[PDB]
Amino acid sequence: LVPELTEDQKKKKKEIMEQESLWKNPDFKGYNKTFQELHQLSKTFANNQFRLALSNYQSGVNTIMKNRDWVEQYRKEEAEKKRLDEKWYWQKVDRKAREERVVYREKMKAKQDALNYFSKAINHLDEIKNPDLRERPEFKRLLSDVYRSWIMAEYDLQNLPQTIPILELYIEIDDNEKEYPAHKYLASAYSFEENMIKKTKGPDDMLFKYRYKKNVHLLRATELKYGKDSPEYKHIVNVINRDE
Amino acid sequence: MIINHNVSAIFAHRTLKSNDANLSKDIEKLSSGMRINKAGDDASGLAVSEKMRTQIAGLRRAEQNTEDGMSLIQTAEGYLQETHEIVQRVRVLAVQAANGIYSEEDRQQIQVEVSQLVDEIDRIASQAEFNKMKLLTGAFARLNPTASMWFHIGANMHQRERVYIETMNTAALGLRNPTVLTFISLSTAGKANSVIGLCDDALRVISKQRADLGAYYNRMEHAAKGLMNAYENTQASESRIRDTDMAEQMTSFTRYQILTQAATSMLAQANMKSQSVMRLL
Repeated sequence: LVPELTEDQKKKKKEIMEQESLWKNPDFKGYNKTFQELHQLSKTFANNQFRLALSNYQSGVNTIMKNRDWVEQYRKEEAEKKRLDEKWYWQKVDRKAREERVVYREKMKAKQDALNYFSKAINHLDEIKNPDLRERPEFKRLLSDVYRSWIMAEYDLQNLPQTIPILELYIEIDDNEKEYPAHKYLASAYSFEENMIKKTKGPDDMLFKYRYKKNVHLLRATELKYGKDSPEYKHIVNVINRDE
Repeated sequence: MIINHNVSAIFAHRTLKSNDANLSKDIEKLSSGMRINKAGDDASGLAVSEKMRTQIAGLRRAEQNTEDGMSLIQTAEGYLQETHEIVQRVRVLAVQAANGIYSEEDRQQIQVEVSQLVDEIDRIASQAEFNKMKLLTGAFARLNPTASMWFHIGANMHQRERVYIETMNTAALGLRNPTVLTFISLSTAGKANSVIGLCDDALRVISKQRADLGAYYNRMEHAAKGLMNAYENTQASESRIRDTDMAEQMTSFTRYQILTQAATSMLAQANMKSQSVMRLL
């Protein structure tokens, strides 16, 4: 995460190492944890947490990629295998349905595993408590990648409401607000929340706030992709005006 | 004859003193019921007897420790009985929910009970206790423990055995994600089908844990019986060394009592002896 010059500072650091040498005790455990917990603001702790989060993120991305490769290979192998008992069309339809079931189950399993890895990475990055080090470009890049991967996996597992806080955190990193897929995901998730409030006869304030959020983010996604004063933008304005 | 001193009287008194001391020692053995009452009687016998007395007091205490240990193990296996019946109930609900004749509302009504049963599993795990000590949370597990449970089942320094109890909540049973904290759902026929396999694994983990505790319990029963056997043998050994035989000791008391009377009579005779020559003046 961070790569770890004044003569006075060098002298201070030398005297600190000299002090630490006198009180060398590998078996020391601080009864009061506050001074030890000050290490969470150090560079070494930040680098270790960054590396742990990176390892978890690579594990999740690898899981997704291996699932895609496995699905491609399974389709190819099933296509290249001889079927000497298959002579009707409905048998081929049934075989295709069975293959689709297998592929779907494998995809969901892999998505669940990758989401576990992404959640572990999120937790690892969460415990970096230095505001200065959280502003580094590398931290922002890794955080955006982890948030994006978690959002897509969670959406694929049909857990739409859980994506909203992560998407809102995402659109505040750098210029991530300018990306239209984030707003498309937000519009879908807010639509799900509004439909849930509608079907459960929940409070009207919740319904109105969810509908307003969905309309705002749908309009923003339409503007970001097709541009202002476009046929798509005019159509979306018409839909929003009719809905509200 | 000599009158200034009486040699016969000195001999009779000297014998009387020895007999009287021996009489006191016989009284002490008869009044207390112990063959050795002072270190001067038999030093090695007193040493071995007191060591066996430490062993005897230890063997009852060690036996009492073993019964208390069996109470803990029995208490733990009582809690797991309720966990097993809840997972069996969830397992039979999953079979019903997997049938295709049901709609979304019926499956949600099944999930309503599922949520309560999962919460009851978690409550059992959290609140199971022996003497204000939690048992099913994982503190005594083999991997990453926060505590160790040792039963001291002997009368000496290092005679202790270890017992492990593993985590028995929903996360440990495979019924809840330990990172996301979401648990099983029967609200869909496809998910209900997957739960049938998950319940089987959970029942397998509970069944293995009950078999472990049953093994610990059976072992402590064998040790408790041996501890009772060892105490009986040690007390027999200590009794033979330390306790006096009343019948044999009463014979010794009567011999010395008669000896004291005979010497007393002779002392009286010796004192009158010198008066014989007084008639010569």
